[PDB]
Amino acid sequence: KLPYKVADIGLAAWGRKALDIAENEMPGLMRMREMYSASKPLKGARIAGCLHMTVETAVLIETLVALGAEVRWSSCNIFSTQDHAAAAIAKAGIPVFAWKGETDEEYLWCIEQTLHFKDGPLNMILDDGGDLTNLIHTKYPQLLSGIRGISEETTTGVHNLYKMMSNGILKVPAINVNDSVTKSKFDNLYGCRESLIDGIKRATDVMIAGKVAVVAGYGDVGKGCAQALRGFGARVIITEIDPINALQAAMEGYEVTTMDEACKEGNIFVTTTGCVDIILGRHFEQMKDDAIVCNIGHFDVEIDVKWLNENAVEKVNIKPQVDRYWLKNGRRIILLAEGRLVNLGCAMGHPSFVMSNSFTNQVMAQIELWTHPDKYPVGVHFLPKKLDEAVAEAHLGKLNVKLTKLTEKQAQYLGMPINGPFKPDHYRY
Amino acid sequence: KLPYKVADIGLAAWGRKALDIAENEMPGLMRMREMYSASKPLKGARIAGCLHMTVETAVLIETLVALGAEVRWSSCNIFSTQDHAAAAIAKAGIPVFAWKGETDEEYLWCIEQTLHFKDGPLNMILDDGGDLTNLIHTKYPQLLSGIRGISEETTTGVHNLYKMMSNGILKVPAINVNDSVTKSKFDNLYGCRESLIDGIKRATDVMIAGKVAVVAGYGDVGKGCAQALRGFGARVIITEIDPINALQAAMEGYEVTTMDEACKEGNIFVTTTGCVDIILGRHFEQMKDDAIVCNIGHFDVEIDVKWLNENAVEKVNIKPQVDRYWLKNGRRIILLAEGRLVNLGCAMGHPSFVMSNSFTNQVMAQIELWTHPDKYPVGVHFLPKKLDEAVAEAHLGKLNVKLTKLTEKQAQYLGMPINGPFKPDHYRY
Amino acid sequence: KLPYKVADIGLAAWGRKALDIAENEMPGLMRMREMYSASKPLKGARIAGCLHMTVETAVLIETLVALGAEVRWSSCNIFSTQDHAAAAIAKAGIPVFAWKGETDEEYLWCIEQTLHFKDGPLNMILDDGGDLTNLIHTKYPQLLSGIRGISEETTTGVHNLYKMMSNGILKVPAINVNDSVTKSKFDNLYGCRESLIDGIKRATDVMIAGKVAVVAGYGDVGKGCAQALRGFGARVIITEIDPINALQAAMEGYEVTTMDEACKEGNIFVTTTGCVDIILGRHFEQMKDDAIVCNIGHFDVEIDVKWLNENAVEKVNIKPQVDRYWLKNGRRIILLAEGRLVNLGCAMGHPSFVMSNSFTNQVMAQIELWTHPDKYPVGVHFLPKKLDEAVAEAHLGKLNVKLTKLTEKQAQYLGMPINGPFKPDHYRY
Amino acid sequence: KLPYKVADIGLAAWGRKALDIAENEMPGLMRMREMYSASKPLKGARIAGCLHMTVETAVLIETLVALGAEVRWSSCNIFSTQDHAAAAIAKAGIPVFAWKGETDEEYLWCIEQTLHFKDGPLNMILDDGGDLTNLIHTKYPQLLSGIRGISEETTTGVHNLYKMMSNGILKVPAINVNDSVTKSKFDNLYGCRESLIDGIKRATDVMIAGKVAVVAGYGDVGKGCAQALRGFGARVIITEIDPINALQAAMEGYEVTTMDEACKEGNIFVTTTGCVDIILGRHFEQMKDDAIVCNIGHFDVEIDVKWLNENAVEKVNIKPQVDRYWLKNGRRIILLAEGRLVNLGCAMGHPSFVMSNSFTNQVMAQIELWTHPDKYPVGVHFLPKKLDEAVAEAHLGKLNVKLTKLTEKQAQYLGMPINGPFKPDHYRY
Ligand SMILES: NC(=O)c1ccc[n+]([C@@H]2O[C@H](COP(=O)([O-])OP(=O)(O)OC[C@H]3O[C@@H](n4cnc5c(N)ncnc54)[C@H](O)[C@@H]3O)[C@@H](O)[C@H]2O)c1
Ligand SMILES: NC(=O)c1ccc[n+]([C@@H]2O[C@H](COP(=O)([O-])OP(=O)(O)OC[C@H]3O[C@@H](n4cnc5c(N)ncnc54)[C@H](O)[C@@H]3O)[C@@H](O)[C@H]2O)c1
Ligand SMILES: NC(=O)c1ccc[n+]([C@@H]2O[C@H](COP(=O)([O-])OP(=O)(O)OC[C@H]3O[C@@H](n4cnc5c(N)ncnc54)[C@H](O)[C@@H]3O)[C@@H](O)[C@H]2O)c1
Ligand SMILES: NC(=O)c1ccc[n+]([C@@H]2O[C@H](COP(=O)([O-])OP(=O)(O)OC[C@H]3O[C@@H](n4cnc5c(N)ncnc54)[C@H](O)[C@@H]3O)[C@@H](O)[C@H]2O)c1
Ligand SMILES: O=c1[nH]cnc2c1ncn2[C@@H]1O[C@H](CO)[C@@H](O)[C@H]1O
Ligand SMILES: O=c1[nH]cnc2c1ncn2[C@@H]1O[C@H](CO)[C@@H](O)[C@H]1O
Ligand SMILES: O=c1[nH]cnc2c1ncn2[C@@H]1O[C@H](CO)[C@@H](O)[C@H]1O
Ligand SMILES: O=c1[nH]cnc2c1ncn2[C@@H]1O[C@H](CO)[C@@H](O)[C@H]1O
Ligand code: NA
Ligand code: NA
Ligand code: NA
Ligand code: NA
Repeated sequence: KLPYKVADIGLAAWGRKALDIAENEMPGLMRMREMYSASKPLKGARIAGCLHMTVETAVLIETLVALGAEVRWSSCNIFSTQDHAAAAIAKAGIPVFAWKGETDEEYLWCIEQTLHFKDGPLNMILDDGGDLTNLIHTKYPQLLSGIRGISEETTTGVHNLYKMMSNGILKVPAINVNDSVTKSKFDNLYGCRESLIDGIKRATDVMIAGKVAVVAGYGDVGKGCAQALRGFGARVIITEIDPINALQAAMEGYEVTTMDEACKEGNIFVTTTGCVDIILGRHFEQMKDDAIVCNIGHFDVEIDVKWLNENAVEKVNIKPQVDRYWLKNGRRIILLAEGRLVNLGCAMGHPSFVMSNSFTNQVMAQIELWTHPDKYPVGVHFLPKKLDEAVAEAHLGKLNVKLTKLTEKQAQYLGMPINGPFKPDHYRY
Repeated sequence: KLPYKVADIGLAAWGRKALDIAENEMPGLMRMREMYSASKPLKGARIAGCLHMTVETAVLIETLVALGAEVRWSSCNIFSTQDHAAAAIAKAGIPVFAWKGETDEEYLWCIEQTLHFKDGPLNMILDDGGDLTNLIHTKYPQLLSGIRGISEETTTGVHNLYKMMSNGILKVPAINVNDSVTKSKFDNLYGCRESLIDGIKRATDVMIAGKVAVVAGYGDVGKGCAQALRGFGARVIITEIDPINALQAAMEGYEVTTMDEACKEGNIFVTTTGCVDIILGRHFEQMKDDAIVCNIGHFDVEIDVKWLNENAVEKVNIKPQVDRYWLKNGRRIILLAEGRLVNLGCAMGHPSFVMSNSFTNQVMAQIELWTHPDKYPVGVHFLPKKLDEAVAEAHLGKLNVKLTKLTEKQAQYLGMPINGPFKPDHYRY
Repeated sequence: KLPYKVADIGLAAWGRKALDIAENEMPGLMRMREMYSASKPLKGARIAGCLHMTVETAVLIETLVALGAEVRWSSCNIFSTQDHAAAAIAKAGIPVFAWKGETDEEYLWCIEQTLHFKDGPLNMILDDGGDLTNLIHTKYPQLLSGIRGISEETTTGVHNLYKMMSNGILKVPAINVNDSVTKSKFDNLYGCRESLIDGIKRATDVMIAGKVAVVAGYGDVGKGCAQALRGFGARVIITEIDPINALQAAMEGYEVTTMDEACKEGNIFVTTTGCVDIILGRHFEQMKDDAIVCNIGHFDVEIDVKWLNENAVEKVNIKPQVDRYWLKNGRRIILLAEGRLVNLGCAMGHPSFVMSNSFTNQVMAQIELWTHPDKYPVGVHFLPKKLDEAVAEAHLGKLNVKLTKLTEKQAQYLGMPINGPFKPDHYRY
Repeated sequence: KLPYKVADIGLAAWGRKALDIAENEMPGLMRMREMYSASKPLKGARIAGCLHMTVETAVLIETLVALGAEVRWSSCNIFSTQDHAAAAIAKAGIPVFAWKGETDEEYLWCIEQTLHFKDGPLNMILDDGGDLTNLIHTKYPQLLSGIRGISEETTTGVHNLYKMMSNGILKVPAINVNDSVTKSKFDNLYGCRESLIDGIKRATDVMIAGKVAVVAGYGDVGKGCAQALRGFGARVIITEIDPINALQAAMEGYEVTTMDEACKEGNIFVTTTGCVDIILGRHFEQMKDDAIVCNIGHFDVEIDVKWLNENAVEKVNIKPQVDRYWLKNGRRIILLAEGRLVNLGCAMGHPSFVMSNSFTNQVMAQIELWTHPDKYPVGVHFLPKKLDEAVAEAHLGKLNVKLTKLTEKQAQYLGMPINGPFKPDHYRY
């Protein structure tokens, strides 16, 4: 029935001011507007969005609409919504169901309000984390035959997509947006490099300099976190299950040990694994007084937050999403955002510039699926490298980067199109 | 007349939460309390405090008090007070006069409230920037001979103490706390390394990576700001007048040029000079669209905000302390905190750990002035190197540092006492 | 006829001392010895090697032999051979045809002496740069039917392999060793990070701090070079044809412009493109006095060295592989190793630890091709990821890295073998 | 008696090549020549020089000479002389006594040759480490009153000048050149940042990346060595006695602990303390296999080489200045340069650019002492800040730095002369 549902529509004006500033920071999305506003390649699309409802996401949403699509939106995390952002989208006349600090039930509710449009069920999915994807496959399968495609933002979501596919249970063609190079090596890496510390700082205002910081996982996210921490004068310790990642981290000058060891040394703990059971009771019990513990992976499964609730003598809320626990042993643990995504949970997520790479990849994927479905049979697909290169290209102007153009002789020497793609498929950048 | 004036005494319970956390990050101040809470060296002291009313200052104030002093407090900047810290201090029955967003009229009023104690006038000054010092020399000279001592926090205020002495204005002994090693080369350096980005990020959420950031000045504050922005992937340009500082910046891989040049290139501008007329009209008319401009030196004379107010077509307020000016060239300038301290004005200032160095120096200074008048004629003095080292030593344990101890044979060889000082008076660290 | 041909067999003892020290640095190669010395998986193999004849290569050579193979060796660069290393191999009784400062004819000669063994023609190729591969395909095709496989070390060599294959002209199955992750993200990246500056320093002893350094190309090699230069206080400028690489470099805080621009600013120039025509006459003529110019890509085609020889007023040899040119314009250019590989040309190549990753990959490839030819039809192949992970694993012990082992529950959550591989094929690390 | 003594006068033509190059990296020294070659301020000076006989010193010597001085030279370390630099200086008709690999007997002989000029005894000392100073005070006191001045290069020698004064031993005015800002905080810092790794690499070709490097001391030399090893991916542990330096290292993300602890962890050991008994038997018996041990502080008392010589089962010489000791535990220690200066002993010392700062200070000191005796009583003096800044200014242009110029209004505001000094005497930079 409702046109939207947000925390306070009164925050619309401020949101709009924030949207204005962010647009000017997001040239990938803006170029998409220049190119495709007239031709409206998305007319007919009915896109249900499940993705952190922030200022950046607002710019993506309004890009989808300018491209002719109908869009309904919900956040993919109970803490991540930026209320002023949601307000602006709602006031603009776009159905959005999102607010900071939802309950687990308000969460599923919001998502369901994205499923039905004036003209019928949804026919495109833009998902971050697999939640909207899974909800349709298991709760509303009858809607699967009317969906042309899914595009998936984050590494956990795509992981799930692969597992669905190899189990025969995926029924809609899916583009893996996470593993666009202009996503995974930008958003995951440099985004977290700037938003992790933001989140810790806003929550706790602790000094990084002189701390021991333990980062679990050294993939794209863990790389960015580690480097951000080291940059501020923290001594950074890494844990890893993958020998290749571990050698990388050792070659960069980090000590790489087990959580079972590092729990006794760290003052700050950051989980980036995307895997269950990373920081447990046995670890909490050995930590230094006032350890800070927070997770940055997509789901809050990495930290045993239940163990704290059940086993602490004392639990004091310092403020929204900041909890201080007193244990049997007389020491305290500070826990951030109840173990959910700390950058989005306790701050404002990645900054808008890098998000423009992510969101540009999303737009192209939506066009690709909507306009070229034949290209995309049931399964999980990458964007072509030429498009990947295009998104990066689109962001060079704003940083005043001058790109070298190959001469004809050069292109022939390298046996390469003068216009790219400039790399083979297996290139790792 | 008021027993205190704050924004909201209701914020006192949160404030106390914040204080409990802070104390645990501030072993220096705590060592001071466990050492002198019994003997009460500041028995009889009446300290008037003009210094940013933050959580960190709260802990400082309570240290003073537990050491027997009576204290009355105001903030030394109009935007830097933390309301919950102020409230927690007022709730504890300590007269404080401070809130975020005072007018210039209210600012002077607050400093005035600190002059008079039930038992007569102030006999001690603790100052950051020298406004309290100037006010009593300029406007209340009859109180001068009743004041035993001044301790001064910051580069600007300490510079002013030097000018006053050499002009025969200064009528009270002063201690130069800024130029303690454990202050200048820690709080100035590492403090700003963490709190500059925090201010920019909270205000604007801009991405540092890929930007050109121009840092005016490369003293202690400049070094820290530059390193911070470098660390996140900004390309940093420095301006300097001092050939030594200039050569230092160059040897660290920073381009050094003039504002005249650099204003055409920067996306972000931080002044750190302590000097007037750093960024002017001619710089502004040449800046890239949406250039972010802010100041981190003690007073707001570095950026010609006057020029923006008189010349802009339109000033749009974004949120407290964030303004977007539209210029006659069609470009926009984002100014933070009306050109006042960005870290304190837009974030939370330095974290508590580093403030513990500065504040421990502050406490020792008060003790030295009040307990040992005879040692300090009218002039500007440094704390002894012995105490300077003590401050450092007192933060070691919290970080799990194991300092080495000279053997007798080594001490003999180096010709120093086993227990310090370990460095000649001219040592630069 | 000859058993070997080296600069001076008298350098054998010193070489052996150097080999002893390096073994202890190369656990990948040593584990290969433990595992396979008894079973001799390479008995019957007749491996012709064309790869820089350094201490590290010596350890690989003796690993091949311990694994049962017959080996004959030549260097793949006229300047790269380490004479004491070649001496040790020769004195050990292994046919080696290698010495520092060969002529272009002595070079082809050496390579040809690797082709024939006591029992017949060669049947395995271990190549770095495609030279031995190409020589057989075009000069001695009659030997192609008796070769089981090729393994290729460097990015230029594999590029060529791909071009051969898609032109129908490759006739032997080839493993791409370069693009093992434990090669490309280690050897290319961290190797050059340490050997580029080594090479510049030994040649010229210049101060990096305060210089402008221009690095052409920002792939694996360019990444390592850039970071090494920046680490010493050089201001680093990057050129690139690939938008993705360019954005990476901009996001790390480097200025990215064209050579046409950078030629006027740089004091040091490093080419890492693997492409022709990077630094030309038009560039040389605009460079600062005493610019240093050197190449680190596989072939000496990147710098127009002919243009210098033809157009300089004056050419003075400072010492082996160090040339100083005086131009028409009165300024000087310093050119390193006549434009050939500077790390190997003017120093000692990558250090032995990282080379162990490279060489371990080589050994596995040789075993793979020799022992499992059916697995490898004509074409270009990667090592399986499980083997890639094995090489990294083999190096963890020596750095005292402790790797986390997945629990059963965890492995099931991630839907992954408890033992790896832990990453999908498209992962970029 | 000899007009000079060098290893080979035949190396003079290469040496001159090296000199031509060096001069171009040393604008400070050149400025000095273009300024004073006419007026000849050192007319009548007879400077005896004891300072590492390197290319850089050659340029220094020639500057002195062109300024009218007569000069006789010896090296201040047995392994640091560069034979071609020595030869080029001897060929130019300047008495020098210096070669790489002197015995202790030859070392003292060489210093002796510098005392007597055709016109009678030396009237000026230019010293690095204080051996020339000690020798004339201890053994030739009758020459004392004939000497006008001493200028002293290094921390150790300058420390000794302080001890001699405070013991009433020092009978000549001395200038403390080390503690020039443009010296200590450049040559000590950035010099070692480049020349430490060069020494290790030339000697051993070990990989820094992934190693644990232990750095004893964290003064200016320690800071530079630590940064260098960090930059290449070593994990660096610091030891310190000074709580200030210790806290600094901690705030930069380095673990700080004791040698007693750290000797069990390090792969590489650099002493920087200037102090005796840093690495002892108990450290050696606990080190990892093939630990590399070296010293970069001025004399060789930091590592107990005596212990290794008496206790090792077997010492294998590898090449000049590289020894591998076999221990009774079966492990090996690699000692560099018999525990003497590793950068100068195993490589080429600092590059010429930074030496130009130190040497320009050296020249100004000689000018000040010789031209203005009246200004300098017996004691230890600093150069004025004005000259300190001049040195810096003189290196700016070569780096294309544009220093800003205070307007009159700013200078008035800051209360300083437009042309400096820009900093109070206590400023630490
Ligand atoms: N804005 C954000 O907060 C943000 C950004 C992007 C991605 N993510 C999420 O972050 C997580 C990681 O993303 P990524 O791109 O770095 O993925 P990734 O695949 O690169 O994985 C990180 C690493 O975790 C390691 N790991 C797994 N289990 C481990 C264990 N038990 N102990 C230690 N290490 C372990 C793996 O070896 C892997 O290298 C995912 O959940 C992803 O969706 C969050
Ligand atoms: N938390 C904070 O915000 C904080 C912390 C410490 C001090 N400060 C303030 O920051 C300012 C700088 O402090 P500092 O301790 O680094 O002082 P400093 O003297 O070490 O550094 C200031 C530098 O600015 C340079 N400079 C002066 N005028 C200039 C001009 N016109 N253009 C370019 N460079 C110029 C000077 O050469 C000097 O090197 C002072 O006002 C100080 O009180 C703020
Ligand atoms: N020991 C060594 O010296 C050593 C080590 C490994 C590789 N190599 C050689 O180094 C070269 C590069 O290796 P890599 O692994 O970094 O390869 P890479 O494919 O990562 O390429 C480097 C980059 O060069 C860029 N490029 C190409 N033409 C250009 C041009 N005209 N201007 C600017 N940029 C241009 C490409 O965009 C690419 O990103 C190859 O020749 C390789 O064989 C040498
Ligand atoms: N080119 C070169 O090789 C070069 C350059 C400059 C100076 N030096 C020499 O290097 C040495 C260090 O020089 P600096 O200028 O850094 O002096 P510094 O006083 O700044 O640093 C020495 C540091 O060592 C610490 N220390 C002393 N004894 C120690 C111990 N037992 N354990 C741990 N730490 C200890 C001291 O606290 C001090 O901080 C001196 O001998 C100096 O002459 C060599
Ligand atoms: O500010 C933001 N707005 C929207 N999405 C964001 C922001 N910051 C990070 N992510 C996204 O969150 C995913 C994990 O769920 C990441 O993959 C990232 O793309
Ligand atoms: O969090 C804080 N609380 C209180 N004072 C602070 C904080 N951060 C920085 N300063 C102080 O502000 C002065 C400049 O006016 C600096 O000298 C610094 O010590
Ligand atoms: O010290 C070395 N010994 C042998 N090969 C080396 C060394 N350093 C680098 N390379 C190799 O040279 C290739 C380019 O021809 C690189 O790919 C690298 O693996
Ligand atoms: O290349 C060089 N030539 C000459 N002296 C040098 C060089 N590098 C460092 N030092 C000098 O050696 C002293 C320690 O004995 C240092 O003070 C430094 O200035
Ligand atoms: Na954001
Ligand atoms: Na704070
Ligand atoms: Na090597
Ligand atoms: Na040198």
